[PDB]
Amino acid sequence: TSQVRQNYHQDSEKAINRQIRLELYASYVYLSMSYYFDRDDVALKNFAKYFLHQSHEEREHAEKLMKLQNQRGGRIFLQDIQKPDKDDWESGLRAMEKALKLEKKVNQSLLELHKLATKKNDPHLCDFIETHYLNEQVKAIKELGDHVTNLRKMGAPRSGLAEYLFDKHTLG
Amino acid sequence: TSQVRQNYHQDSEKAINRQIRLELYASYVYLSMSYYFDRDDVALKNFAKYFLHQSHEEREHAEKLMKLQNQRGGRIFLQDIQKPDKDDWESGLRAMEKALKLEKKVNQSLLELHKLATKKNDPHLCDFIETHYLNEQVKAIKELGDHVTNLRKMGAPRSGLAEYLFDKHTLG
Amino acid sequence: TSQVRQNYHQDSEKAINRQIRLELYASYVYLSMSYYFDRDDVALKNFAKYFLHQSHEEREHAEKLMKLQNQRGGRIFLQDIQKPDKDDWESGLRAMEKALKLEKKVNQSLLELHKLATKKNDPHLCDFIETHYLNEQVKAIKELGDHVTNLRKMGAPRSGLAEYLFDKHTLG
Amino acid sequence: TSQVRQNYHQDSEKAINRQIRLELYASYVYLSMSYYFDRDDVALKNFAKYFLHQSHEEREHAEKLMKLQNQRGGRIFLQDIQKPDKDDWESGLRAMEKALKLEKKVNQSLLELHKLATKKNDPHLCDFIETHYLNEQVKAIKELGDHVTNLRKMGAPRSGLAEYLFDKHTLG
Amino acid sequence: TSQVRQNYHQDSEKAINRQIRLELYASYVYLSMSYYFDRDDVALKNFAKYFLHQSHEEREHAEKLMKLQNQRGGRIFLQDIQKPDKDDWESGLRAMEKALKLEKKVNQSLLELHKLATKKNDPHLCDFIETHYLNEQVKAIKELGDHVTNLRKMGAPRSGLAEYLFDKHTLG
Amino acid sequence: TSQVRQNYHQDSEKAINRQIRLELYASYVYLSMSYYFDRDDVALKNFAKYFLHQSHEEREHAEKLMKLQNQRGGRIFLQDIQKPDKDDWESGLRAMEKALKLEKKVNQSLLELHKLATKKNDPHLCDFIETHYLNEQVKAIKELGDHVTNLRKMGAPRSGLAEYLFDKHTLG
Ligand SMILES: [Fe+3]
Ligand SMILES: [Fe+3]
Ligand SMILES: [Fe+3]
Ligand SMILES: [Fe+3]
Ligand SMILES: [Fe+3]
Ligand SMILES: [Fe+3]
Ligand SMILES: [Mg+2]
Ligand SMILES: [Mg+2]
Ligand SMILES: [Mg+2]
Ligand SMILES: [Mg+2]
Ligand SMILES: [Mg+2]
Ligand SMILES: [Mg+2]
Ligand SMILES: [Mg+2]
Repeated sequence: TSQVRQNYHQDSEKAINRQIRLELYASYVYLSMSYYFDRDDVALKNFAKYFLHQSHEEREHAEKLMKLQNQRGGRIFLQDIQKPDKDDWESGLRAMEKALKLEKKVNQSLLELHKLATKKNDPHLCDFIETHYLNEQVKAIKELGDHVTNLRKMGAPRSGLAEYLFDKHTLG
Repeated sequence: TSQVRQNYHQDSEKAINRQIRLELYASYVYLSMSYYFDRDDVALKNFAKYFLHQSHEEREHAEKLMKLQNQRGGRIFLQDIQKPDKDDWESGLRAMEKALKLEKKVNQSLLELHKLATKKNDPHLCDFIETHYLNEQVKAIKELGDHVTNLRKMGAPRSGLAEYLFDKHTLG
Repeated sequence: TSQVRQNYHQDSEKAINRQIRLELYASYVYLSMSYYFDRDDVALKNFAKYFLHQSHEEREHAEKLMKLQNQRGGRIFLQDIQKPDKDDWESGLRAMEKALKLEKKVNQSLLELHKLATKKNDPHLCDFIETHYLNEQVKAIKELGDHVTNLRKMGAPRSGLAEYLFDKHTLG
Repeated sequence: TSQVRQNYHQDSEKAINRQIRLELYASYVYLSMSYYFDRDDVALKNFAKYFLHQSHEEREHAEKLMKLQNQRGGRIFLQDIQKPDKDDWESGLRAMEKALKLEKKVNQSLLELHKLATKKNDPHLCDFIETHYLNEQVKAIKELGDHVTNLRKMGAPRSGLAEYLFDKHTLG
Repeated sequence: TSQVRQNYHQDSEKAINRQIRLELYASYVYLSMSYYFDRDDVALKNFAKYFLHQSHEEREHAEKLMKLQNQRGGRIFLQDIQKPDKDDWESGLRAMEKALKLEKKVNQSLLELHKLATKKNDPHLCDFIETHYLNEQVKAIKELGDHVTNLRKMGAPRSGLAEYLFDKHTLG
Repeated sequence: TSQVRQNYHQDSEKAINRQIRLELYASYVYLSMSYYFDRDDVALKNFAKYFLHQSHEEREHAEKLMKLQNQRGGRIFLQDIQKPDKDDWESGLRAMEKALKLEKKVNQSLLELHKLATKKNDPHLCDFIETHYLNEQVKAIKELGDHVTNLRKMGAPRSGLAEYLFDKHTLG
């Protein structure tokens, strides 16, 4: 047992490792999306920037969990980071929709982790999740919803005009 | 066939995708190393900062290869990123030795990529590898060797004093 | 033989004069395109500015090759600069498509020039081409492809709205 | 007929196209001259700079004419730009004498264009030529005459010392 | 074998040692030339400064090769630095001519080294030579040629006036 | 006989030339030492910086003697500069001991030069040696002794820790 460990259940430790993995996966999905918009045959530079920024943010999310794991005297164990589910993300709209789905999946995981932390009477871990993750998820999901809504209302994905103008005026 | 594609062999395109995967793997190994050093029972904060920096550098290396693939009109295909070979890196000295081994494996891959680009008379690709990668590897390898040497001569990994003082005076 | 000449094949020397001519020709093509967009019946001022910038860049590319010819002790022989293929470039999208084609033609010549320098074991000339020309071409080709893509997806050149908006938001 | 066209004779329009070609030609002559003085066996760097500056000015003279043609609703038609009459310009003195002859030839063209504009009662074209071109030509011709006179009086082009000191003290 | 060594042929190692020696020799030749112009019976202070500057640059060239040797895990072996071939360099012109000959000899050596690096499939070493040495040689040879040409055209070496004025206006 | 020459014995002139050679030799020994410390299997960057500084200082010492020779109207005759006695300097301690031995050998030579200048009643030369050399040697010798002493008392060359810590704390 680590000399620092106190009130940290092994199940919470193991779940924090799985969340680190999910954060690294979300980073990889966004990196994929970013470079999809960087293709010469897609060429939406502000979509590309947006998703790259998101990819770097997910890596910070992962790193803060790894720090947490050591702060609590848990031990990080890493697994493969699986490739994202698509290579071609189809359109600005379709990528935003997949991102929305991803953020809701990461949120579900965080809510299940918080439910475990509660059952294990770990208020430090509860506060960690609430403070650093849960409102970040709500804000992300809201933003992505707003983006989907505007793209759909503008006529996307069939209107390439819509996606060009959203790139410039919302993401730019 | 992409409208931008010119003098870019399918074999080179595939080789760039393998290289992207390896850069992302290298990022992952360093991220693992960094947080090993952040454990309470290891506690070498500058080893931790050093390897986190390397992790971020390797992500940049991957991103630049992704940019190149699109510049040349190739198509990015991402794969699962393999977990690192170790979960526990044993000591500062042993981490730096493994890092040296990693950078030589990445260099070898880049040298093989260059031989391929040479065979396919792709001077743009040769220059990209030279300009952005090959000297970066030579400097990384030499620095890691220098660190290994100092750690050994100081008495590591036997001397916890040695790793402490190297962490302060070299990596701090 | 010039007192400075060393390792500089006569065939290279002649190839360099042909390249000078082609860079001057590309400057003239871009000049022509620029002033087409300045017509009152076309009136896309950022297309005009974009192509004038490209014309001046190609003049600089020619001058750098002239400097190189003298650096190596070759002798410059200039020839008539041929008029561009068109007077009327039809639309923004069609001009961008013609420019892409021109940049791939220029790139092909440079690659043939590099092949010759490699066959003649002239690494100074290889480096000159790589350092100053090949990646400039790859960047210009990628930019033009991105531009063509955007204009297409916006609905050009049928859509005089698409070219107006691209002029403002991308080239502005 | 262009919607902007007013009081602009077809003969003047064609005369403007002829002037554009001649200004481009003059740009090319000066370009050739500049890089002759850059040769290792000539090596007069300020002669080289002086004629490059002149070459760029002539390009601006061409561009301003292209702008004028579109301002008036004429249509630009570009032609082959003929190579200069010499490859080797012999000396600083002899290049200055040929430049003097060039600027007088250009001035004669502009005077004929002015006569035409006068005959066609085109006061806007008369003023354009007077304002932007005729005194620029009188200034250029006086300077080149001054320079030839100094070179002669110093003992060029047989005195390599004369050209060296003129390069330093006048063109520097 | 050094722990850092990778893809570094022993023949390339040995050739880099010989180049270090040639760079140190070029430094010594320029030091000799410098102080020749510092003699009371020659007294051209700007020739003296010129060649001293060149002497210090050659030492930097040597040092960067020694750094390269260690970066690659080669081992520096030094030999005597032979005295330059003259004690009295005769004139400004004659020294510039000997310097030109020296720079062409150093360039030949670098081109032979690059040919060895190519045959040994060492693209790092190729890039090192191209990036840091080959254009430095071309520029040096061109400058020295230009200097010889002007001195000859001015009347040197028989005109001490020529050498005095070149000292002041070109080298000063 | 130089027009400036006064009270300057032929024996002193020859002795100054021997001294120039020895200063250049000292520069070369330090350059060797510096890059021994830059090897990956030695890796003491501040020992490397220290000895490179000394190398540059000794080149300045040589240059000032060359200036003196010309000031007094003597004639510089340069000789082959002997390679240093060692290729491998073994350790920080052993390098500093060899450096101490070198500086005493250079001092001895300067003291012999001074005895000669005294015998020949050349007070200018006596003052030059005193002013510019003798105290510089006494300070160099004392500093090197101080370094040797510290390295020995710390446990070098046995303790790689000792040389590490001296490199950081004294030479850094
Ligand atoms: Fe996240
Ligand atoms: Fe990398
Ligand atoms: Fe070009
Ligand atoms: Fe003009
Ligand atoms: Fe050199
Ligand atoms: Fe000294
Ligand atoms: Mg709270
Ligand atoms: Mg190459
Ligand atoms: Mg361009
Ligand atoms: Mg002019
Ligand atoms: Mg009037
Ligand atoms: Mg290169
Ligand atoms: Mg006294």
